[PDB]
Amino acid sequence: STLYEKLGGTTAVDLAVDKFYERVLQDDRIKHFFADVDMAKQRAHQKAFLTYAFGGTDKYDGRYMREAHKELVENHGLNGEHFDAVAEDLLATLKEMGVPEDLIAEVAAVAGAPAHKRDVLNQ
Ligand code: HEM
Repeated sequence: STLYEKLGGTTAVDLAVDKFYERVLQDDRIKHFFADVDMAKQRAHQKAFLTYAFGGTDKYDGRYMREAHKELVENHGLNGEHFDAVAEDLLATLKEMGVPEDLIAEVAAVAGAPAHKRDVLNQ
């Protein structure tokens, strides 16, 4: 079974992403990164992306992480502390949802992988 399946499939990822962005938009460390972002589109992209990242689909139909975040890094100071806040807010959300700690560990490994971090941060 994939991580996506184990989490609860579409409805779990849908709820997690909704809740995650509710948390992010109240998080003073990072909320301003989203000030000019269409959140309906963002929510849809993230549901699709995490579905992919959790093994629910073979491909992500949207931008690569590096291009997606380039303008934040170059113009808005996006750094490692912001990255950790995002990972932390994602894990807090799953925890709140009652996700078992072994699956939170699996998500931690995806969100913290260098192939993710280096591209997001354009490092
Ligand atoms: C790392 C945990 C991480 C993931 C995963 C992620 C996902 C993601 C997606 C799927 C998009 C949309 C891509 C598309 O257009 O197809 C996207 C875009 C934005 N992100 Fe992100 N993102 C991750 C990391 C971070 C971090 C650390 C921040 C800032 C605190 C951040 C923020 C944003 C913003 C803002 C956008 C929209 C950019 C824009 O078009 O204005 N992400 N992210």
